[PDB]
Amino acid sequence: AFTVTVPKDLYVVEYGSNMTIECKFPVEKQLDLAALIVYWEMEDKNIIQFVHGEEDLKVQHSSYRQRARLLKDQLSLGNAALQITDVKLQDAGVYRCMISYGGADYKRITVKVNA
Amino acid sequence: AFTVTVPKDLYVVEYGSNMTIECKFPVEKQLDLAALIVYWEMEDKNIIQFVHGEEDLKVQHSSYRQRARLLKDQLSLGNAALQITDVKLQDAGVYRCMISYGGADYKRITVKVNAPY
Ligand SMILES: N#Cc1cncc(COc2cc(OCc3cccc(-c4ccc5c(c4)OCCO5)c3C(F)F)ccc2CNCCO)c1
Repeated sequence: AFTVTVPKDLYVVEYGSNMTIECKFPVEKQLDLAALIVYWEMEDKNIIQFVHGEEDLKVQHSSYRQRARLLKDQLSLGNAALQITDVKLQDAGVYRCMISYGGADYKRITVKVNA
Repeated sequence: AFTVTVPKDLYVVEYGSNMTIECKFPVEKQLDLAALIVYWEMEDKNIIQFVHGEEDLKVQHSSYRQRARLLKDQLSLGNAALQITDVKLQDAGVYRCMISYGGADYKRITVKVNAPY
């Protein structure tokens, strides 16, 4: 059965720091981009939309522009790593990570910032 | 590009009636049930989780037990029709439908419940 896995449900982090929220999905041998969809939202704000290898900066929410990046390096290891840099207080909430890979699941991640 | 469609984004529904909120997705004349996933939530509550031509009931939230039905009849027309029956004020809110069908999208639908005296 297809199932998205989350190592850490809560992220405690600082203002101005860099965090990498992670989501594991089952990669068999070699990653078929033609089946892979990854989508991170937070409160219905589009943070990453990767569909079959294709992403568009224009569809990213204003809040998250130029700061927030899916790490492609990690995807062949079965890991949608969302990396935000220069973290702000307005970033903080329930992030949702949705993977499709011949089968679909999501998981929620809470993020608290300090200072 | 794969695109889930919503005929109406608001529904005004009577108390004690039945509502059928609809999400349209593109079918290229094919059933292909093993690639179709449909999921409705509302306020983090799982309402339907349809997969391999079968509604998975253990993951479904029991506040929606015996009252939420996905209309399977409608799916070959490219239409996840969620039918809730015996509509209450708690059923007002933002429903989210997630379709995966070689291509993935979601849409929100608002439901306002009215009870004339
Ligand atoms: N504000 C807002 C808002 C408004 N409109 C659309 C969107 C989201 O735009 C997109 C989202 C995309 O990928 C989402 C995605 C990716 C991977 C898996 C799933 C998925 C599906 C089923 C599931 C599941 C997960 O987990 C288990 C249950 O069954 C999903 C989702 F369907 F749930 C891909 C493309 C678009 C672009 N939009 C096309 C034009 O309209 C957001």
